[PDB]
Amino acid sequence: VSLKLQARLASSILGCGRARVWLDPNEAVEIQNANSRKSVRKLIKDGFII
Amino acid sequence: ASIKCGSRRKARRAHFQAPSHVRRVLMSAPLSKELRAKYNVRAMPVRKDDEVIVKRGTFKGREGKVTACYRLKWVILIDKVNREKANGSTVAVGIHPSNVEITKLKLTHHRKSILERKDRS
Amino acid sequence: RLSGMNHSAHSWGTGRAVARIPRISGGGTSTSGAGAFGNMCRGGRMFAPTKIFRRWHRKINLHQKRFAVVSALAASSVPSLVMSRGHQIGNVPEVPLVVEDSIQGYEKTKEAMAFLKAIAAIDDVNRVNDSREIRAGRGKMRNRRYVARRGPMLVMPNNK
Amino acid sequence: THYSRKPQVSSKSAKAKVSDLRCHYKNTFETANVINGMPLRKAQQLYRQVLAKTRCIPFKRYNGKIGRTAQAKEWGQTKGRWPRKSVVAMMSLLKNAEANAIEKGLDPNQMVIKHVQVDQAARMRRRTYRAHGRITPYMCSPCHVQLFMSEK
Amino acid sequence: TKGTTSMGQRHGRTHILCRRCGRNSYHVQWERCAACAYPRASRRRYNWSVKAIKRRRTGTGRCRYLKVVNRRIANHFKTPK
RNA sequence: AACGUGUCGCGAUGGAUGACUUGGCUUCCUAUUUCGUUGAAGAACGCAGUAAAGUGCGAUAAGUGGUAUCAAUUGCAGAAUCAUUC
RNA sequence: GAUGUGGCCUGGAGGUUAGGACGAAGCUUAUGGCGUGAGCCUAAGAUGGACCGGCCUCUAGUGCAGAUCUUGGUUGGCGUAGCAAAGAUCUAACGGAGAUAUACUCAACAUGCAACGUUGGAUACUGGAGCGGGGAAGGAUUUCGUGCCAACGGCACUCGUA
RNA sequence: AAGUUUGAAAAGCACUUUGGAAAGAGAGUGAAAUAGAACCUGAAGUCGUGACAAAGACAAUGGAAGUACCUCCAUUUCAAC
Ligand SMILES: NC[C@@H]1O[C@H](O[C@H]2[C@@H](O)[C@H](O[C@@H]3[C@@H](O)[C@H](N)C[C@H](N)[C@H]3O[C@H]3O[C@H](CO)[C@@H](O)[C@H](O)[C@H]3N)O[C@@H]2CO)[C@H](N)[C@@H](O)[C@@H]1O
Ligand SMILES: [K+]
Ligand SMILES: [K+]
Ligand SMILES: [K+]
Ligand SMILES: [K+]
Ligand SMILES: [K+]
Ligand SMILES: [K+]
Ligand SMILES: [K+]
Ligand SMILES: [K+]
Ligand SMILES: [Mg+2]
Ligand SMILES: [Mg+2]
Ligand SMILES: [Mg+2]
Ligand SMILES: [Mg+2]
Ligand SMILES: [Mg+2]
Ligand SMILES: [Mg+2]
Ligand SMILES: [Mg+2]
Ligand SMILES: [Mg+2]
Ligand SMILES: [Mg+2]
Ligand SMILES: [Mg+2]
Ligand SMILES: [Mg+2]
Ligand SMILES: [Mg+2]
Ligand SMILES: [Mg+2]
Ligand SMILES: [Mg+2]
Ligand SMILES: [Mg+2]
Ligand SMILES: [Mg+2]
Ligand SMILES: [Mg+2]
Ligand SMILES: [Mg+2]
Ligand SMILES: [Mg+2]
Ligand SMILES: [Mg+2]
Ligand SMILES: [Mg+2]
Ligand SMILES: [Mg+2]
Ligand SMILES: [Mg+2]
Ligand SMILES: [Mg+2]
Ligand SMILES: [Mg+2]
Ligand SMILES: [Mg+2]
Ligand SMILES: [Mg+2]
Ligand SMILES: [Mg+2]
Ligand SMILES: [Mg+2]
Ligand SMILES: [Mg+2]
Ligand code: NA
Ligand code: NA
Ligand code: NA
Ligand SMILES: [Zn+2]
Repeated sequence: VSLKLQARLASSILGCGRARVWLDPNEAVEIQNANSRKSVRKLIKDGFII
Repeated sequence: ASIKCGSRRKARRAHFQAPSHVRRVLMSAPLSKELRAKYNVRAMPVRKDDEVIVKRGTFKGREGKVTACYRLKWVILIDKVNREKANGSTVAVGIHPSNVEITKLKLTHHRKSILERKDRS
Repeated sequence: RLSGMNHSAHSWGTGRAVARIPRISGGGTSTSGAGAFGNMCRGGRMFAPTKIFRRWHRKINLHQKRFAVVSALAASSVPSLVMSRGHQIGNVPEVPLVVEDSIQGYEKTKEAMAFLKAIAAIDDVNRVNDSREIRAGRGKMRNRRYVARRGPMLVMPNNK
Repeated sequence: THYSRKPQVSSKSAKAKVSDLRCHYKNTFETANVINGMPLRKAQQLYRQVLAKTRCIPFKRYNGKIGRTAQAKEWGQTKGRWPRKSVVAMMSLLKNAEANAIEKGLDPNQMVIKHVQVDQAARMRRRTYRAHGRITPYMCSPCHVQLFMSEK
Repeated sequence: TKGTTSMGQRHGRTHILCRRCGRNSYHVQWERCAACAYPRASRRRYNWSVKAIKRRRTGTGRCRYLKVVNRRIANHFKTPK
């Protein structure tokens, strides 16, 4: 499993660098399921991406 | 179609680059002794729905109806002449028309015109 | 005339550790820098290229031509020479073989074959027929596929 | 790549081979030859101990200016190595041979290797770049490996 | 220095595509094709390169109209009665 | 001992040789046989149910029309007619 | 250096005489025999699959060991020289065929090594004249997502501008 | 540069088994698969393998004579011959 797409999308949405993007080490399955900016924003709201 | 000449190269090129309408004449088969006596014609170009008997090769003696004159592989397909594949399917086996004898002619108005014009009597 | 020489080839010189042969110019292709213009070089010109003004034909003295024809005719009247040449004339009645002039009136090949059988030239004819075979070598790829022996010659008084 | 030798008893033998392995021919040559007369289980144990670096593969022919080691003494040599890429390839081949013996109904515990042949396969071409704008070959040397074993 | 380093100094293009022949031989600054001499009315043709002539000669392309007119000439400009 | 050497049997690598030849080369001949502003040669871009190249073609685009021919094309698919012309 | 040779050999032509699916050409040889020799002939093929031999004459792009000869392939060197500028990586979990992969004996060490992609930690680097963010020239789909590891990224890849 | 020149016909190897895959081992087709796929024939050179021959260091090869061992070669002989 590679979360590169979600990390890239999170960086763009949060307007910060990759070092500032935190992708929950657990819930990798739920993060992997997010393939759109709308889904990534929901992950940010739920706290899986900080 | 006057393919044979003094040049083997030219004759072979004309044969193997012959158009489809010339390939039809090249893919002719002799008529049966019964049909030869009735029409006074020695041979006819094979066409679909003709009845033929194989005279040369492995399938010699087999009767069947012509299902295709492929004309690109210089073969005719006979419904009763076939074999089995590895997976059990049945595939037709191509036969050169000069190895078969036409036992029944699929008759059409232009086919009858050809038979009348080739009548040697 | 241009075969093997239609290239802008030049020698590289002696400074480079290669043979002093003209070489194909340019780069990017397999032939780049390959030997050229030589009879020893692949793709080069053949040694002494053939010309159409080679002496194909020959003059022969007219009397010598007539002498040769006369000698050939005289040899044809010797059955030992005819047999030595390879003809089967074992059953023919006489040499020279002279037949009547009525054969010029034949219209069917069947009658001609009957005449040949009657005068016993069919043995030589069958010799040619059994000798028909595919020519050995490249000549069969040329227009000389089939070879056979020479049979009897039937000489007419005219073109009829 | 047909088998150069035939087993004494065909019904009591198992065969296996691989073509264009993409392993170094010389290293694989040394690795496969050492198991030529060994029982199948002993060959598998040796390969595991080579991977553990407690035993080595003796380099008898293609050993020009390679290092020396004490683990080569058991083979009567002083030069040996641990070619893991060749070793794991050979262990896979032994597994296929054991599977063939099992399929034919033979006992792998009683199978003795009888034939081992390594051949130079067709070479794959790459290029390397040298000083003064020179291009020079950078070749890969794959190998053909064939073997069979018989019940003892 | 001349060689490798100077290879990186080569910027821009001397030649671009030619409208008439499409050989990338159109000199941008001089506004003329090195291959076919466009926009001069006539093309380049030199007997010291017959190979160049025969690359560009008639019959190397489609002969779109020449095929039609040759058939008409062979048929003596036949027309319906 | 081991490397190494030599021979034979069998394999690998490598594509010579023979057979094959719809190509080339060369020599003859025939003729209501010689392009274009009525836009040529050449260049470009497109066109197939499936289609990169090549070939053919030009938004009527692997072709429309007419004559002859007389049951196909064909890798798959599609297809009124199984046929005096339509 | 000259000359001679019912002297040898090769492609083709005119003649003649034969062979071949019960195996032609070609190819292979501790297959022998013959010839001072060039070479010829037979035997075997657990070789090949369709042409071809002898003799007289004619004819020519007619005989190779080497021209720093031409083209193609191979080869010892050789698993050798090396793959050392730009400092540096470690750890767990997950993912993956890429494992914790075992005849007998035997508790695990001494018999499956090495190397990976992602995420979270840790350590450090670039230090705004940046391995930062945008443009021209040049390139022209390298952009993005999914799949995928044959070949390619001179080690590796589950990664990639493949 | 490059003949796709497999075969008479794709009949182009179903199915089983091992392998992640490639492929291997079986099984089939075919007269032939060492005709398995850009596949007729498959030389030389080089290499692997099994069997055997031996061999110090005279670099190896070569010449002439024997001998030891081997020989799917040839020829002769087998009875008062
Ligand atoms: N035996 C020693 C060597 O034999 C070689 O030649 C051998 C081979 O070239 C030759 O060919 C053999 C053939 O005899 C034998 N009866 C059948 C075998 N197929 C052939 O072998 C051939 O085909 C096989 C594959 O089929 C390939 O692996 C092999 O490389 C190839 N040479 O057999 C010869 C043996 O007598 C060399 N002439 C020579 O270097 C040396 O004397
Ligand atoms: K020279
Ligand atoms: K050359
Ligand atoms: K102009
Ligand atoms: K020129
Ligand atoms: K010499
Ligand atoms: K080497
Ligand atoms: K973009
Ligand atoms: K690679
Ligand atoms: Mg030439
Ligand atoms: Mg020949
Ligand atoms: Mg060293
Ligand atoms: Mg060393
Ligand atoms: Mg370099
Ligand atoms: Mg450079
Ligand atoms: Mg300068
Ligand atoms: Mg400048
Ligand atoms: Mg300028
Ligand atoms: Mg300007
Ligand atoms: Mg296209
Ligand atoms: Mg329109
Ligand atoms: Mg019609
Ligand atoms: Mg010649
Ligand atoms: Mg030998
Ligand atoms: Mg010569
Ligand atoms: Mg030579
Ligand atoms: Mg080193
Ligand atoms: Mg190093
Ligand atoms: Mg360094
Ligand atoms: Mg260095
Ligand atoms: Mg273990
Ligand atoms: Mg491990
Ligand atoms: Mg710093
Ligand atoms: Mg910057
Ligand atoms: Mg990308
Ligand atoms: Mg690599
Ligand atoms: Mg064979
Ligand atoms: Mg001994
Ligand atoms: Mg001796
Ligand atoms: Na026939
Ligand atoms: Na060889
Ligand atoms: Na050998
Ligand atoms: Zn131009």
